[PDB]
Amino acid sequence: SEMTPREIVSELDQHIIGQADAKRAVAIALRNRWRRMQLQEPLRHEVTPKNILMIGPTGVGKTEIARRLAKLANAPFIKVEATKFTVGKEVDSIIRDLTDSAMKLVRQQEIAKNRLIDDEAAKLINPEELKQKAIDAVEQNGIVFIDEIDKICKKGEYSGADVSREGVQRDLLPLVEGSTVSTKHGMVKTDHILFIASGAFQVARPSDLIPELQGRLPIRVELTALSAADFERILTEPHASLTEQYKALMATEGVNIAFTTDAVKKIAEAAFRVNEKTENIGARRLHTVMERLMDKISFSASDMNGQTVNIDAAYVADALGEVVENEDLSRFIL
Amino acid sequence: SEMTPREIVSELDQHIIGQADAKRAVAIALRNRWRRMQLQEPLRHEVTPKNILMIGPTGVGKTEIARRLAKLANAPFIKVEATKFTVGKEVDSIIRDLTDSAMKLVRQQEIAKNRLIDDEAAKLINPEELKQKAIDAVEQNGIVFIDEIDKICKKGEYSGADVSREGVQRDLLPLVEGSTVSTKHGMVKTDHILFIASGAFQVARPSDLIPELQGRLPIRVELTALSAADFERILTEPHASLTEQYKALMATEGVNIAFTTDAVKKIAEAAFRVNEKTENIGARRLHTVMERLMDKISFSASDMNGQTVNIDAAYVADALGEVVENEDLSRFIL
Amino acid sequence: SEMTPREIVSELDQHIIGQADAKRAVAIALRNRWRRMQLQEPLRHEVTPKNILMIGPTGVGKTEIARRLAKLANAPFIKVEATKFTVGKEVDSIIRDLTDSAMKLVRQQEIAKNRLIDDEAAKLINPEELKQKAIDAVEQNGIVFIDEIDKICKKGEYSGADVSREGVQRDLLPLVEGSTVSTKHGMVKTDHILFIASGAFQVARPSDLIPELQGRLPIRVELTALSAADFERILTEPHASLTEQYKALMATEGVNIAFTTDAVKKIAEAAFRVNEKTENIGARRLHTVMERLMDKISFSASDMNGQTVNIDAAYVADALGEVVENEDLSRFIL
Amino acid sequence: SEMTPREIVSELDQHIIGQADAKRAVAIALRNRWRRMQLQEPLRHEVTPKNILMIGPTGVGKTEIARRLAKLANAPFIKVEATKFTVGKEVDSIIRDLTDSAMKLVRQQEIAKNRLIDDEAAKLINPEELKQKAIDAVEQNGIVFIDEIDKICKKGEYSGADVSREGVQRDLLPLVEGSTVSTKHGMVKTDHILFIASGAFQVARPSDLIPELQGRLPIRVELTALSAADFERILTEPHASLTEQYKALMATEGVNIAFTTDAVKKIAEAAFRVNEKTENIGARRLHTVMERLMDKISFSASDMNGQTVNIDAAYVADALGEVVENEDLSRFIL
Amino acid sequence: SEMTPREIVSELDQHIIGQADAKRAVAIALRNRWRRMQLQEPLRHEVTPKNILMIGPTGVGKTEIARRLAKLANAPFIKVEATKFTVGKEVDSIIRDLTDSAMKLVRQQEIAKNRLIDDEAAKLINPEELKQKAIDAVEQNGIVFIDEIDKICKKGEYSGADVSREGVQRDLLPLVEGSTVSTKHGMVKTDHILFIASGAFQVARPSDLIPELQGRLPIRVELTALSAADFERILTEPHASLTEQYKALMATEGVNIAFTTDAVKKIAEAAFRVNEKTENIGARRLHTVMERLMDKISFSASDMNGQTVNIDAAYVADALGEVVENEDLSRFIL
Amino acid sequence: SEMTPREIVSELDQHIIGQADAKRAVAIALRNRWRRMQLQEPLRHEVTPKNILMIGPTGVGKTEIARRLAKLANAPFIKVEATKFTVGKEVDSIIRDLTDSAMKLVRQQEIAKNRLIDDEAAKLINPEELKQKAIDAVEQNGIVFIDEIDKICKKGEYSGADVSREGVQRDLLPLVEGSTVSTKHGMVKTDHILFIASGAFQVARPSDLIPELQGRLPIRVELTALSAADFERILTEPHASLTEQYKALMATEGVNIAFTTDAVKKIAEAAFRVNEKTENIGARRLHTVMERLMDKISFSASDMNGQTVNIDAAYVADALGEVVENEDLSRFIL
Ligand SMILES: Nc1ncnc2c1ncn2[C@@H]1O[C@H](COP(=O)(O)OP(=O)(O)O)[C@@H](O)[C@H]1O
Repeated sequence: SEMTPREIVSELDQHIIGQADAKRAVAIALRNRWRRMQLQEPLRHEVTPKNILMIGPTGVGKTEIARRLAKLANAPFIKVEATKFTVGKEVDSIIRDLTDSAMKLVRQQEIAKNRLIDDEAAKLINPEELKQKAIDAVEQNGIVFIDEIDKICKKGEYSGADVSREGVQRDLLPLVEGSTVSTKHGMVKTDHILFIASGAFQVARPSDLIPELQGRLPIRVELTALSAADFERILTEPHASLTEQYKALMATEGVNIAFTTDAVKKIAEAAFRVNEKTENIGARRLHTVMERLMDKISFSASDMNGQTVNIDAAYVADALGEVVENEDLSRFIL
Repeated sequence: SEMTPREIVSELDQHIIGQADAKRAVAIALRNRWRRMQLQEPLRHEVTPKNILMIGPTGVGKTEIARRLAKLANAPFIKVEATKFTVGKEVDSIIRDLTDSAMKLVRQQEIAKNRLIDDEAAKLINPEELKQKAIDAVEQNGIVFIDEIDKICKKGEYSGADVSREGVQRDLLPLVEGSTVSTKHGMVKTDHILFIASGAFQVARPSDLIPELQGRLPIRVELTALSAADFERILTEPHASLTEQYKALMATEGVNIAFTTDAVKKIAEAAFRVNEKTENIGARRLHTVMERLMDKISFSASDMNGQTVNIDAAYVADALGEVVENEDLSRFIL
Repeated sequence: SEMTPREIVSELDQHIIGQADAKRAVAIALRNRWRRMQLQEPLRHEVTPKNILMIGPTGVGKTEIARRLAKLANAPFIKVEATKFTVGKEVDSIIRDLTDSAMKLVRQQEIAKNRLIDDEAAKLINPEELKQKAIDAVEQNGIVFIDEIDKICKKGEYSGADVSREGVQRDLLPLVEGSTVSTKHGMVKTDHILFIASGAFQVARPSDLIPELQGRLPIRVELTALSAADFERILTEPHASLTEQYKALMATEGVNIAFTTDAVKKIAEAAFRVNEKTENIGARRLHTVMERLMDKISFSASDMNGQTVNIDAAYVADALGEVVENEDLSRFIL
Repeated sequence: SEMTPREIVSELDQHIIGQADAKRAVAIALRNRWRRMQLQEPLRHEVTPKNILMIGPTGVGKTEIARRLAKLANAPFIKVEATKFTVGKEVDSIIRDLTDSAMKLVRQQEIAKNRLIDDEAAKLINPEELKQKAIDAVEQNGIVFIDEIDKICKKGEYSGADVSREGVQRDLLPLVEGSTVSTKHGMVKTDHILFIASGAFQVARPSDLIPELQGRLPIRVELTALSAADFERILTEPHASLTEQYKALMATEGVNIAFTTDAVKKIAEAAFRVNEKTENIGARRLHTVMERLMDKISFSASDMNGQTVNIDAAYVADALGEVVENEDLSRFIL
Repeated sequence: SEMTPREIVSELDQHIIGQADAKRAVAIALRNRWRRMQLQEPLRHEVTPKNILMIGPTGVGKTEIARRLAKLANAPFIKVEATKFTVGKEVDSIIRDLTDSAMKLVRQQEIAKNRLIDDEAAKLINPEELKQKAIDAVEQNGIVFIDEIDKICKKGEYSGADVSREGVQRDLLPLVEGSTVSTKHGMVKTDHILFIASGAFQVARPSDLIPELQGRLPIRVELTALSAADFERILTEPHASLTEQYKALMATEGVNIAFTTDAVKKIAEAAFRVNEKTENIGARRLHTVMERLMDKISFSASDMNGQTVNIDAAYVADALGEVVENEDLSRFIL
Repeated sequence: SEMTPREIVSELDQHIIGQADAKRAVAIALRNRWRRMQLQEPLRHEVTPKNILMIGPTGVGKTEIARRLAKLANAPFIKVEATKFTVGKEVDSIIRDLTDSAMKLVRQQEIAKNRLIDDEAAKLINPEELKQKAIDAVEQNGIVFIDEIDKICKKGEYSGADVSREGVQRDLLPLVEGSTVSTKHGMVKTDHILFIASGAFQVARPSDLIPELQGRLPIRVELTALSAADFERILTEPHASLTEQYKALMATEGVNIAFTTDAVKKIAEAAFRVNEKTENIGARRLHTVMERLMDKISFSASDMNGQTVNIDAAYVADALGEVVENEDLSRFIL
């Protein structure tokens, strides 16, 4: 898009708390596409996407940053899990699924951008028109998110699976290097598709990836663990935060809810407490804690039409009970 | 549907004895769909289904609650066994089978809702009409029941199958996270499909599921073991209970049967006795015990037209004989 | 059909010697279909087939009872071996093959039930007419015989194959529980298909089957070993018995044969003697013994037109020679 | 055919030396088809083919007897190796290949039996005409030869392959028991297809085959080893014997050859000598010995037009040299 | 093409630094095609391509020389990883993918070489016209690059994979020897396709390849390791070098950058330093170092419109910081 | 063809040096086809091809003799590697690929044998015309070369692969025995296809092949190792020898080269020296040595237009340097 790096980050800031480095890395990556378009031949086709490799713990915004990025750029997105390819599925599926994603994007945008009348829905839908467009979207703005790419790295005492793993990287090369893949909508060039690979790299390191693949993931960026304070912001700041979602849902029932300031600190404190006591699943822990919290009101909201319900610290401690501190309970409920 | 949580539970109560927590959890889940529909963009598409994970022993109503739920909501249902995916079958089959289920639902409802005349059965059946409808049903009201999801959790001394198991969870992610799957009726978005996963979690715990999947199963609910008293109610209270079924079947033969109060306690006592002496298969034990009980009358009902047969405690003890107390017999017969 | 349990058993008696319990179990099962049809909604669709599990030694009439049952009911039958499913074949094949079987049944019955003229064979054969009929036959009267279902039960020191075995039961569930399967003739509901599972259960017990599958095989019935006296009756009583078959075959050659009373006792005595001395293969042993007996006359019948040949005890002892008592010979010849 | 057992054996005698028992067994089997056709319903469809199991060493005429049998009966034949089925191929292929074989038989017989003119080759070739005919041939006269069926028998220390082997027998059951298989020419009933199974049964015995399969191979017959005297007859008596073939081939070159009486004894003596000194491959040994013998004359026959060449004992000893007695040479050359 | 060896090398020199031997080997190979075309039958079809085997370390120009070669010759190129073939993929895919590559080359060249007007894009696009052309391109000028062919060589303690590896070479033979492969565009002869195989041959040697394959890789050539001085030239001399690319990208932002002489020595010194301290990935190391260097300016270039930025030694040392010397950092960042 | 054995060998002599026995064996084999055609029914179809098994070291002319044979007979050829079949590929592929080969042969011969005019290329190309012809070529003159057939023989300590190997022979039987295979051009009878199997038989012997397959490879012939003197002749005598090829290639550049008598002895001496010092790859060694020799002149020929270059002993010793005697070098370069 015509958006500048800072404008892209400003947009990302409204959905993702923190992770400024990753926000900048993807902003740059998206801006480069615009820059390349301002170039002239023969340097235009020589310049390829600077794929990004995100390094960070689980549930801190890696995928979300990528999803959001694709959203604000109005581009075809696709998430895939690396280990998925170690019969089975062929990597080309990635580009295939991605072209489908591009179809919806093109369809809903075409038919909508041109308005009993159902029998006259065509008059714009040219079988070749849409196919070339979907292809065009994928070839020029396609974004592929490759999760757990650190799990296809040679682990310890190599050989056995470390032969199958590297085979996955190997099979990914044609895609990140620039290949032509066949899809039900025609051929697709992967040359300018932006690739975002992710991994925790707890044991494995990026230098463990086969060399041909390291060179195709030039941009290395780290995402940080989230703090209780971060959970606090996430709960209320991002567009469509959990508190805003629940507030809107109860409203359809005639119930007006409100979270006091400390009730939010309490919720975030609960999530962070379970992650550090058991397994840290990051921001995701916020989902179960909120559901546990909104359990009761969610079920009986229909019987409280016209009421305002204040969810304060007391309400939160009541709803959570002994769950947070008792692993026997938390490992089931949260 | 327009049904409120309490109305949904009231309906569930007429088919399932007990399990109030699970009945509430699914009621909420179904009501949320209605609520989301009352929202406005851009918060409407941001709100996703709060998938449910049922935790409980075998044969206590987990699936039945899900089946019934789909029934009362007039929605496409599909049951699948997790371990089924560890060539083989691809998870997308789930969404494929589910779209077929949606086809029948749409067909039988369309042709019926619009009435020699066989050659004029069309005049409503538009190849595109039904396909978009079936797709619409699945995308907006689809319900998937994933049984034994605790068997695809990393067991002990991980690795070997614990690599294949988690691969299943991994492959399930795109579905529970929101993917587009191709089906003979067109593309299908799984974004708003309600997922109900089930497991006994005797050894494994929900916290053992990969994190990306925990976050997509926010609602955790427990189902309880059933008591002899519960078996008692099940035998006669639910719509189409076993006693009501047998009574109606014998009636077609001209035989009027009746179960005395204690005969029912005796039947339920027998089932509960075998489950606690051998393997507890819950309510299912009621099927074999009833068949053993109705064996004789079922075969000769044709020769008793016009008779009323009272099945009392004595009749039950006679029909069961030594089966209940002799494992050598019970493990074959019941 | 409109046939009563006793009428069904009377018919079965003319093909199968003994096994009264199994004859009654299948009679009941077939009668239930008629009964369910006399019911009214919504109890009509709630009542499902009471599948049968036959427990008994090999070659005593399990399959034959099922084959015959399908015959007298004019219904689509299909036999399948359980272990067959442990790439490979998918259980849906069962329903697919079963629908084909239903096609022949419908075709031969339609074209025949409506009578140079070859070019006018149509005028009734409507591509949609037959397909809906075949589907209808399978959905309403389909019968599936699942042999060796005890071989897919967890054996000893479980795990290894006991994981693959139970997977088979698991994959069978959708069929016995009620699923929709796609076939070249359209979709097929397995909801009202009657399932008859068989097994010797020498080591494994029915209680070893996964619980979901036990509940779907409510009727447990035992078949007994056959005696020399039973072999005696089988040789001459059932319609199309072996003696009647051979008598009719030789007659086409102009040869009239007759078995004296003791010649039959001798034949049955021979079969029973080999089964108890080596491996008991039940009634099947009667096939080889009869062939050994009719060997000579069968070859030269063409040269004996106009003759009556009396097969007496002496003839039988001559034809059999030392085979019965010498395992070295019997294990090759019989 | 209308041929009697003795007429069938007389025909077989002109192609196969010895093996009177096997010749009689297949004659009977083929005659039974005719007999069954003389029967009336409902005994007609009840009578099934008496499949044959041939027991004997390699290269003594088992397959040849079956090939010839199919020839003289003008029926679709197909040879298959059992172990072939232990992805891979599905047994149904057998019936598929067999239907193709039936196509050629029907085509060449139809177009031929009805006579620039190439553009008028049709006027008889009705796409449905031939397909129903080919189907008819296979269903009524099809013959399947199953070689090495003793290799799919449970060997020693069962389990491992003895599980896969018996699976083959299991998968063969539907075919020998009577199934319907789909083929590019339509559905095919295997009910009346005659099956001839073969095996050396050196270690395994027929009683080792699963019981369901023993019963479907009622006729057991043994083929004997061949003697030097048998090799002697084979070399010159059967239609298209090796000597007759070579005599006709050299004649096209203008060379008249003749084998003296003792030259033939010498050739047969050589073959029998190598089989008993190394590995006995039966009659097949006659192929290599004849080729070694005719090597020289075969190459230079073109330069001997007009000559009569007498192949006598001296010629044979010359051509064979030291090959027969030197295993180092015989294992390469013969 | 009509280009002479020296003209081809002169062209290669503008993209690849060093590697004169490999540049000559491919120049010769490409010139031979022209020479063969000047020959007359029957010597014309007897002369086959002198395939090349490149021996050298990773990231020194093996693939690039091949890519460039295909470019300057306007020929269909395809890169493939040998181990990729050890279900899976069939080598024929190589020729299939290669024919697709040839399609784009032909299309873009045809429609372009012949010029509202969109509905009149045809008038040249003959379905058969393009297919025969694409086929023609592949058959006459096709170039296949087979990477890591030394990994399919029998390693140590042969057998296990050394059986699968050599199978790959075996399956490659038909292609390098001259085969006909089927593709969606028709049949394709691989007879005159130039094959370039590559490998590091650190342990394995060319003499380890199966003999049939050695003979089809007649030209053996070595590529050398690159020096810091080479990295220096690569950074600025080749067309579309990294410095030229970055200069052009920033220019679209209104930023004029310039690298001082020593800044370039510093960049090349950094890359060479990391390769010799950790893992030598050759020229590829230049990608990560440049990205690390241009990180800051790349993100904020939009805010520096109108500025000239001099990237000198100081700027480079600043941007790199401690990364180069700290393996803990370099293995993540570079 | 009408060619006599001696005429066929005379033709083979102009392409293959030595191997008189193998040349005679294939000449005979090809002549037999002609002879069989001179026969009358019913002996005509009884006579089958005398398949050949070639026994000899690698690179001595086995394949070449077969290729050439197919050439001079204008017949469809196909080379296949036995171990290729141990999912994977099915032997029928052999007959399929062979029918394609037959298509080209028929096409290029038909369209050529019958002559702006491009739009009038048809008027002879009848879709059925060519298909029946290609089929006819394969059925009557098809030649299949089966390399490494000694690698599918039971090795040592049989079982493991010796079960898979023999399975290959087993699957080959239907082809060599006479089967019907389906191909995109119609059905194909393999009855008269000539099969040439090859192997080094260093450890395994022909007597190790399963008996059914020995009998179908009646003609056993040995090929000898080649001497330095043989290499000498090969370099210059065969049509399209290496020296003749290089002479013609340089001529297109304006360069006239000539090899002195001793220069040729020197080249052949070099090849033979490397084969006996390292691994003997036979005549193939001549390819690398010639390329090493012609390296320099081949690259600069363009700059020597008008020159005569005499390649004498001195030139050869110069070009080869230390390669021949230094295994470290020879195993890379030659
Ligand atoms: N609470 C209950 N109320 C009514 N019926 C029940 C209940 N629990 C079990 N059943 C009966 O027992 C069977 C149990 O299967 P299901 O409900 O799927 O549970 P589970 O998944 O634990 O086996 C069903 O056929 C149902 O009719």
